[PDB]
This record gives sequence, C-alpha cells and structure tokens, in this order.
Amino acid sequence: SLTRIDHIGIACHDLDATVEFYRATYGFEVFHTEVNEEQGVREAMLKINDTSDGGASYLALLEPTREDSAVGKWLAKNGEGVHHIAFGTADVDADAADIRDKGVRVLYDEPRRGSMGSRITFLHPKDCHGVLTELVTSAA
Amino acid sequence: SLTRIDHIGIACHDLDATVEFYRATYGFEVFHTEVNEEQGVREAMLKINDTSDGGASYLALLEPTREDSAVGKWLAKNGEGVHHIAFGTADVDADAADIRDKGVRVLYDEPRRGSMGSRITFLHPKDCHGVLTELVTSAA
Ligand SMILES: CC(C(=O)SCCNC(=O)CCNC(=O)[C@H](O)C(C)(C)COP(=O)(O)OP(=O)(O)OC[C@H]1O[C@@H](n2cnc3c(N)ncnc32)[C@H](O)[C@@H]1OP(=O)(O)O)=[N+]([O-])[O-]
Ligand SMILES: CC(C(=O)SCCNC(=O)CCNC(=O)[C@H](O)C(C)(C)COP(=O)(O)OP(=O)(O)OC[C@H]1O[C@@H](n2cnc3c(N)ncnc32)[C@H](O)[C@@H]1OP(=O)(O)O)=[N+]([O-])[O-]
Ligand SMILES: [Co+2]
Ligand SMILES: [Co+2]
Repeated sequence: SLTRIDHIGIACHDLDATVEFYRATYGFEVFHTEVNEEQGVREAMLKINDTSDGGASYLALLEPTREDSAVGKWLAKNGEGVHHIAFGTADVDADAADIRDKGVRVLYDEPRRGSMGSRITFLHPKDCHGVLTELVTSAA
Repeated sequence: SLTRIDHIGIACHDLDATVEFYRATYGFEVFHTEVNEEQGVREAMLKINDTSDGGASYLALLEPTREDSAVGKWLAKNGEGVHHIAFGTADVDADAADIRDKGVRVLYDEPRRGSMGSRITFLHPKDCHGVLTELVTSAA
C-alpha cells in the first residue's frame, strides 16, 4: 500500500538557480544530487520532513539533460512548475501490479532505477485526472 | 520555519468522481470535506501520512464552486492537475513576513481561513519558478 507522499517533482530550467531559490527563501538544503541518464534529468532532492511510515518527503528539483526527454519536452510546452507527485511504498512491484489490474496504465513492466538506489514506476496522467503519478520504494 | 509538506492541491472538474478514483486506486479515504466560499472551492482532504513536526500530509482535491475563482479560471485554461503545493509552519504570520522581506510577493496582508480552521497565505507562482506555493498553520 501507498503509505506516504514521497516527493513532489518540480521541473526547472536551471537547477542551481532553483536550488538557491529554495535555500534562500525557505532554508531548505540539498539532501542529494544525482544525474539519471535513462530518465534524462539532473536532480536535487531537498528533504522537508520525515514521515510516519519510516520514510521521508522531499522536493525533487529536475533540470533536463537533453530536450528529447520527458522533462525537456514538458518544460518546452508548459514552463517551470510541478511535473509529478510520488507516493512511497514498501513494495512498488506488488502495488504496481495491483494498479495495473484496475486498468490504470503502468508505464514500466518492472520498476526502474530512481534516485538514491530507489525503485520507481509511473502511472499515465490521463488515467489519473491529469497528475503524472510515481510509485517509489526506497533502497532501504 | 517551514517544517513539512502540508498538502498537494489538485484541481478537478468533479470532486466526487476524483475522490472515488483515489479511493479505488490507492485506498486513500476522505479525512475531511469543506466548502470555502471566499476561495470558491469545494475541497476533500485525503490524509496520506503523519509528519515528524507533529502534523500531517494530505491530498487536497479541489472542485470550483464558480467559474470566476482561482481554481475555475485555472481548470478552464489548464485542465485537471496539480494546482499548488503547501508547506506547514507553526507561525504562518512570522514566516510570511520573512518571505515578504525577501521580495517574494505574498498575496495576503494577513493569513486567511483555510480548511479545518487553518490559517493560510500564498506566494505568487511567478516568484517561485512557476509553483503556486501555500503556507499553512493548523488550528491546533
Ligand atoms: C529519476 C526520478 C524522476 O522522477 S525523474 C522524472 C522524469 N521521468 C518521466 O516523466 C518518465 C515518465 N513520463 C512519461 O512517460 C511522460 O510523462 C508521459 C506518460 C509519457 C507522456 O508521454 P508522451 O510521449 O505522450 O508525451 P506527451 O506530451 O504527448 O503526453 C501525452 C499527454 O499526457 C500529458 N502529460 C505529459 N506529461 C505530463 C505531466 N508531467 N503531467 C501531466 N500531464 C502530462 C500531456 O498533456 C498530453 O496530454 P494533452 O494532449 O491533453 O496535453 N525519480 O528518482 O523519482
Ligand atoms: C482553501 C485552501 C486552498 O488551498 S483552495 C486554493 C484556491 N486559492 C487560490 O489559488 C488563491 C491564490 N491564487 C491566486 O491568486 C492565483 O493563483 C494567482 C496568483 C492569483 C494568479 O492570479 P491572476 O489573476 O493573475 O490569474 P492568472 O491566470 O492571470 O495568473 C497570472 C500568471 O500566473 C500563473 N498561474 C496562475 N495560477 C497558477 C497556478 N495555480 N500555478 C502556477 N502558475 C499559475 C499563470 O500561468 C499566469 O502566467 P502565464 O501568463 O505565464 O501563464 N486551503 O485550505 O489550503
Ligand atoms: Co520522481
Ligand atoms: Co491549499
């Protein structure tokens, strides 16, 4: 089952400038920074709080590594802003299989690598009332 | 200081249908339901997790009460999807005054009523890299 908000994915043109905006305005600091060449993003995770399921909630700031990527395509069309929401689970494989069985489009056959060794999948936004929705299991 | 993700504001055309989608797909149940005639919304809050600052993280599903509202204007232009993100604080008045002093546009002179007796204000999206950003203090 989905037991937390894991993160909010926020697309930006300039990761360093957007990271500085969050630090200067809210005092949020960088927890981790990772490039995912498969997904085509450079990511900075800012930890906001721990959660009651033992995990944490982050802002995931995302700059595209290339125009030909989910995030580069999205920024060109929409401008900077919220790109996706992510829910955490102890078993992304099980929860993804259960959602697939309800007729919601799951974008991967098997969960893929996300940041900090996590395993992730996505649900099609047109099946989720316009919200690109990620499911996350932490490596721990 | 901002100590949690308080909620994700998600705009929808039909609150009851979108509430049912979240229940049926993820098992999330309705924590509260409130109409805010000032803001022009009918809201359902779905609690996802408790947080390390003593608060909680919700999905706030929002259907417009009228076309002439922040959310009715937004849905007409953008379709269903994420409308805003909200951060929690023990002192929205203090934190809003500090952000005003950095030159980020605060939309209210004084925090206004949000759901469940909360006090809220908003930061202009064009000052926050495209994210409409709410600050929330719970009534408790
Ligand atoms: C590393 C990691 C991350 O989270 S990095 C995140 C970057 N990765 C991804 O986005 C991968 C999954 N995303 C996707 O495949 C794309 O978002 C979607 C499902 C494929 C869309 O694929 P498409 O090839 O169709 O692109 P397209 O723009 O045509 O999208 C088709 C339709 O989906 C809508 N759409 C696309 N992106 C969307 C988004 N981010 N939110 C809402 N709607 C979206 C879009 O508006 C269009 O509908 P519309 O005609 O009514 O406007 N991590 O650690 O968690
Ligand atoms: C009850 C409660 C709730 O949260 S209910 C939430 C509903 N309330 C609100 O949204 C009130 C605060 N919102 C606002 O005042 C509006 O979102 C904004 C700041 C005023 C925009 O006001 P405007 O009169 O200018 O409308 P307008 O569409 O012209 O907005 C002007 C610019 O802001 C952008 N914008 C508007 N809404 C946006 C949003 N939700 N996210 C991102 N950008 C947005 C929009 O794209 C446009 O830029 P663009 O030209 O590049 O596209 N609670 O308990 O927490
Ligand atoms: Co993500
Ligand atoms: Co709100």
